Amino acid sequence: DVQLVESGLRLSCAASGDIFSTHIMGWYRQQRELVATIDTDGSTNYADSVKGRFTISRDNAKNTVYLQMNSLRPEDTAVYYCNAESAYSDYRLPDYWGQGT
Amino acid sequence: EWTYPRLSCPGSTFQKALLISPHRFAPLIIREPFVACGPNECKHFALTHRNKLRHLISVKLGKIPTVENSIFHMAAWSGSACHDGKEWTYIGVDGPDNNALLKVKYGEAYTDTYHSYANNILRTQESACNCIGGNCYLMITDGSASGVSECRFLKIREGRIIKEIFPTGRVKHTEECTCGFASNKTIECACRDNRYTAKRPFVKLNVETDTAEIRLMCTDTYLDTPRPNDGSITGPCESDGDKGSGGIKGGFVHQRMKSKIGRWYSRTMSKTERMGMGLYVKYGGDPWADSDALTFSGVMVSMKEPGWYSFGFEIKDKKCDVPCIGIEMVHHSAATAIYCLMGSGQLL
Amino acid sequence: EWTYPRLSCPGSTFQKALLISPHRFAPLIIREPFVACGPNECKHFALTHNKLRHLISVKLGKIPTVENSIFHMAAWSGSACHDGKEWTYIGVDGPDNNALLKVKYGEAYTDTYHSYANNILRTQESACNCIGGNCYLMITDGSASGVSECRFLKIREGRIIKEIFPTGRVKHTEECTCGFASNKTIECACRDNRYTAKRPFVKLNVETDTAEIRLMCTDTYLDTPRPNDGSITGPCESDGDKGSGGIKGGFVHQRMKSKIGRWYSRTMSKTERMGMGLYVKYGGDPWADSDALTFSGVMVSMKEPGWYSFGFEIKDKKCDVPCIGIEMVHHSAATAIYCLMGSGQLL
Amino acid sequence: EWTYPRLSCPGSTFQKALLISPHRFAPLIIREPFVACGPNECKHFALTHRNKLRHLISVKLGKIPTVENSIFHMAAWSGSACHDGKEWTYIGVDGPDNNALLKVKYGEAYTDTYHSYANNILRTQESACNCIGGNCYLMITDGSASGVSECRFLKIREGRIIKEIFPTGRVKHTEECTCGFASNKTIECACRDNRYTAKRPFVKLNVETDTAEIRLMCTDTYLDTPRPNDGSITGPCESDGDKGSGGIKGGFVHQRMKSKIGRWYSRTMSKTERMGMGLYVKYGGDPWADSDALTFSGVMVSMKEPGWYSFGFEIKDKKCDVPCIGIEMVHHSAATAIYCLMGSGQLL
Amino acid sequence: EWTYPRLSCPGSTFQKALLISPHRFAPLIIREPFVACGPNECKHFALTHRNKLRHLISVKLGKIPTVENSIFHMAAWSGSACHDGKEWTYIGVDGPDNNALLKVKYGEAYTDTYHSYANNILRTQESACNCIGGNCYLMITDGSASGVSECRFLKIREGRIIKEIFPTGRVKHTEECTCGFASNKTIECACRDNRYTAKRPFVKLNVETDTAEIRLMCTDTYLDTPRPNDGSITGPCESDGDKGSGGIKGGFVHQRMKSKIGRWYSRTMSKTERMGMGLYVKYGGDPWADSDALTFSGVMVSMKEPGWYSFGFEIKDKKCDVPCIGIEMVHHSAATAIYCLMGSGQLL
Ligand SMILES: *[C@@H]1O[C@H](CO)[C@@H](O)[C@H](O)[C@H]1NC(C)=O
Ligand SMILES: *[C@@H]1O[C@H](CO)[C@@H](O)[C@H](O)[C@H]1NC(C)=O
Ligand SMILES: *[C@@H]1O[C@H](CO)[C@@H](O)[C@H](O)[C@H]1NC(C)=O
Ligand SMILES: *[C@@H]1O[C@H](CO)[C@@H](O)[C@H](O)[C@H]1NC(C)=O
Repeated sequence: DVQLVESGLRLSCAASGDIFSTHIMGWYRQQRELVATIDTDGSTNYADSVKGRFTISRDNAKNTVYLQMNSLRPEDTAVYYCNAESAYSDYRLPDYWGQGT
Repeated sequence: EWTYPRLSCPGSTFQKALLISPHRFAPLIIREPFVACGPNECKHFALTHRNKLRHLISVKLGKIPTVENSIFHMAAWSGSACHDGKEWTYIGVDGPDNNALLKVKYGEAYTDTYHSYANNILRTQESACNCIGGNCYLMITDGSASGVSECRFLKIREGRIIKEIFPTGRVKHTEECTCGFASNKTIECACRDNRYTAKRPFVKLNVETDTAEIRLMCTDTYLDTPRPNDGSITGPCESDGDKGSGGIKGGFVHQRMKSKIGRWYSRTMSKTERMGMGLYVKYGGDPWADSDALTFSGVMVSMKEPGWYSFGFEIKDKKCDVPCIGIEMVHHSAATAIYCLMGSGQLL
Repeated sequence: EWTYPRLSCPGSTFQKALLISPHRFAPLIIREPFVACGPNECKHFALTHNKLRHLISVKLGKIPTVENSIFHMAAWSGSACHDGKEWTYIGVDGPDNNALLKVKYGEAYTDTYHSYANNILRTQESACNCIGGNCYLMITDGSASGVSECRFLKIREGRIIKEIFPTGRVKHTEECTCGFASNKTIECACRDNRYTAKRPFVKLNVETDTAEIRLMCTDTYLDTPRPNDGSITGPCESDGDKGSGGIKGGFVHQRMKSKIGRWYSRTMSKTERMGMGLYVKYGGDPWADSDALTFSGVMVSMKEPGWYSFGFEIKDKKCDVPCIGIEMVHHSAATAIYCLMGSGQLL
Repeated sequence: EWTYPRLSCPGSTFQKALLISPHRFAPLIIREPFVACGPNECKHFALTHRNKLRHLISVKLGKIPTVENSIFHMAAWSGSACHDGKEWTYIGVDGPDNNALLKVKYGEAYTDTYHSYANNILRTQESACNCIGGNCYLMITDGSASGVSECRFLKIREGRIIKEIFPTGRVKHTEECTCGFASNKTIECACRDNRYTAKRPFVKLNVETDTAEIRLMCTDTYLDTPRPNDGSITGPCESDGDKGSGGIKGGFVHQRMKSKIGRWYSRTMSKTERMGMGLYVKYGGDPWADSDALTFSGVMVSMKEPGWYSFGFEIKDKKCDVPCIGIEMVHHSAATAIYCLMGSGQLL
Repeated sequence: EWTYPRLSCPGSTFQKALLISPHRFAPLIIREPFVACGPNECKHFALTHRNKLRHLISVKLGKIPTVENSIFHMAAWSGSACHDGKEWTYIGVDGPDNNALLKVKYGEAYTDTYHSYANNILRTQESACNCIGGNCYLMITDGSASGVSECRFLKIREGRIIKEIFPTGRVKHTEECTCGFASNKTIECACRDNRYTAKRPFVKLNVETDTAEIRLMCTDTYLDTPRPNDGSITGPCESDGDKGSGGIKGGFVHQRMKSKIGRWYSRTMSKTERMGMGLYVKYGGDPWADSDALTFSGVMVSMKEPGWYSFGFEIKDKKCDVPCIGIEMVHHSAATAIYCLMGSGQLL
């Protein structure tokens, strides 16, 4: 099947299969609140509290997206989850939850 | 006084003709709109608000689907309607997800139902139907999105199922597709592959022999969405290539001349998301063998507006037919924009 | 170009076909809805809301708005069907003990009939069955808790011709649901409020104009409320215990070349009106057979209320489809309509 | 295929049939409602809001006159409509008060106009018209309410005025006349007097000779409102008596049998104010010579509701005709309660 | 069963017949209304809300154009419609301003388009069309409002453009021409000049030869608005005169008798602003050579209401035709006041 694994300072959210071009990726930290999202067209959305501090970079060739921190704050200490929600109801695949770091 | 194919009215290029936008003006919530035209009138079919509120409605084309103008037909989530020559025919499916049930509404009285075979999800074209010589032809599939969803053809006459057609060849995925009479002897379709291939499985139907063959289109313009770069899949035509996950229904309509058949297509301008439509054409040739690119023939919808599910259909004239193509736009109530072949020159 | 009985279109089991739910969306307040289908259209009749109630009619498939409804008459008991060329209507109004029945034929009002027991006047609250220009209905008059004798009427071209007096156990009969069992016989399915917890069975012979009323000998007591099944000993006409109360019951035929089947419905709950479910029997004599009904599906689950049900037929070009409907309330009425299609199992 | 009189369907006594109450359920503001029935349908005519805005509308009988269900016809303050045999005919009067103007709508194209003669006030029946053999007969008066208002009979064929009739006899006041076909030989009417007499002046029209004679009713039952006590006017039939001020239009309809003519009347139950309706009948006889009392035959409206302008009309059956009488109820939008002859017995 | 010219029904003077005022009462926003009458019905056309939002609608004449009653026909900004004898024809223009295109809607199927030639603005009558023998005649122009806008005629049959006509003479500015069948052999028009002349350029069409000639209306009455004082332009009759800037559409309708032709004009009462209507008549004579004043024949609209674009048309009777003239009144939704010819006497 297809699963998401997190190994991240540099983050790597590696996935199997071909879900990297049809599902919307997000980062959630731990209440449950938005951190960072990317789309499959290059458009980048971020939460209001994290403007100008997050940089997201993908890799369509080998199916792993990257995240980098700059000027880490003590308030950022949390467990980060990379997910693969589908934005379209016409696509019949569900969201997959990674183990996180 | 039945329905038969004829020659298409003269013309060179599509021109904007109409739009129905209930969002601007008690409008309903409609999705997957499709239109079939009889000898005298056209109805704008749709599905209102899966759940038990999913009904099949119909308003005359040109009229916004209000509460008092819309006549309900059936409780279904996947509709189809056309005209065998004398009165209207309808198809719809509902029930539990794994044990769905097809329905037929002919004239005014319900006639027949058909059950599922692969026992996962049973569904139909979600578009119009094509009926020739009193034998109306539909397509249904059963299976999984991420697995195998084999498709079947249905032959219904006077609201009664007669024969089923089993396609031969690469049949591992087919769903959600418009069709049109290429000729009297051969009837085509253009379908969607969700998981394996980022191309359109091309189906050939012969009404005389009742056989189906499914082959993938060999042209470089991969009409599905999402897609890779055009001409990036090497090897033979049947190579699935990469980024074959996902899919969407695409418009497709014929252009019947005296001694030549032209084909119109469409797709999304964007490579990945569904923002904007565009029209791309090819004249003649073998779809299963020709890898030449489609000739660009206009900008259908600008990139600032969303281009969702599209359909292909025909409006009956007195002495000929007009090939018209339409597009649904969403915002979750839907509008429609309907373009027809008209005049000559250049598309605006 | 008139109406005659024919054979039923092939089909093994009913399937859900449609529902009209005006509560979800200026809808009226409707009650006791029934549908009679002509050669080309089906009309969804109803009673709108004490000397104000009107009979309306919207085309089946549509929802009864104020603009979409045509008023017909001022009554609180509805009846309509197609004699062959145009529509016929029946309604009852007036003071309760001195009520009046009235007919609307074509567009001009024709005739009236008075009370005889002078207590309560009412009709089927359902459709009518009309053969060869002679349309046949029911009138009952009397007390709910006493004796309410019933009559059959013969109306042709809007004019009352002949009356029928049934023979036998006639001490209570009302709200009868009927259909063309055959060319020579029309049956009905009725309700007893006070005496019996079963459905009295009426046989009408159109040729001789004679009626007989007997009780159902089968163990499935279709009325609501009902006792336990098979708890009544002795002959078929033994009323047994808990005969008080009653409800209208669905009933529709199934005409084949050499065999007649019968479809019934009843409440799933033993006591209160909550949930419907089809029950079927193939052939036999209802007046003599005490074998159990064949359970053949669940119409409405126990989480929705099953009120008045009716039975009717939609006219196809070459045959007929036996369809059965149910009214569900909340006090606006939503109607769910099931027809017979295909084979397999009822979902 | 024209409109000819026939014999009335059998029946003994009137029974309630219908009521249209737009006030309960955007319904318009309508006054002076009347109905005329063609071969296949009945239209509930009415007048919406002697200003320069009043229009003539029409909804199918049985329907609540909404803003969408109502077709406009014209701009008048006094309407009349009937069926000459093939299509509808309408009459209305508009303009300034003193220099008013009548005008006709036939089919869809307006045809003709006629001017005033007494140059004070021009008006018509404010009710239906009668047409026999393609020659439709109307009644129009001109003059003063408190003075002399002489009346004329208008003979219109195919939307064009053919001939005018000048009545002979006591014609010093005649208006708001309700009429029906007594027989093929003679058409009658029933009128209202405002100032002179507390009775109804009876008019006899002959279609063959085109002659009109107007006399007063000799019966003891004074049908007008306000009225004195019955049988309080001594002397001959033409004695106007006292309390002749005021008036109101009264219902009136014929009853055609093989060898006998019966007459239904109506009047207000109260002696002074417009409140309460009853029905009073007489079988045969000469109204110009008989002083016999009217036979009481029931209560139309109870004592707790107001009974305003009333009218009489006929609904077309396939083989006969049904004489019906309606009443308008006010509160300031109007309802309409419609009673028809129906069965036998006694009136509830 | 086609459309042919006939003789006009008898009559002397125009009389008020109807008005549709949605402002009193969900009515749409309607502008530039016109009506064309078929054999049995007439529709009140309009243009709802010069961008892509504008659509063409049509409701039956007499009905207030609600959301439920309106039938959307096309997406244009300049409408034209009439009846060739069997079914309806429509015309509209859309696109970019500098590169617009004409469209035709025949029956239910789209047929043809016509492009631009002067590449500035494309537009049509904004009024009805005149069709004889299935050959329907229209007018479009292309050019500048303040410069040269040359006009042309169209000859469309069964929905297809057949022949084009190039007028001869002073053609330097001509648009918004209201046309009527003067005779079987000749069709006239009445136009508007925006920049040069304060008169109406007169067009003559010959159906037999397809030749068009444009000359100025030679009378002293300056029908346009704004206008100078009457009879203030000297010299030869083609003299432009002063205050030729500005323009407005003018009503114009014929009156066909057995051996004589009369003309009805309309113009604004105010010399400068568009406020108030009248009616001015002339019997016979040559418009290209007669400088005689128009005969005043009534006041159409009083000086308290605004008079915007008017139009002229004909309602079809069974045996003749009635020449009716209509006015548009605004406040920004429009009404429509419709006047027909009826009876004799004098216009109130
Ligand atoms: C197909 O058959 C019909 C017979 O009705 C004929 O009219 C038509 O020309 C044939 N060919 C095509 C391309 O439709
Ligand atoms: C009843 O009579 C009709 C005659 O019109 C016939 O067609 C039909 O077969 C007969 N039998 C039944 C069961 O309807
Ligand atoms: C009047 O003439 C018609 C013409 O057919 C006839 O039918 C009718 O019987 C006559 N008499 C009456 C009272 O209508
Ligand atoms: C014009 O031609 C038609 C032919 O249909 C004829 O009927 C008519 O009399 C002619 N003249 C006029 C003035 O219409």
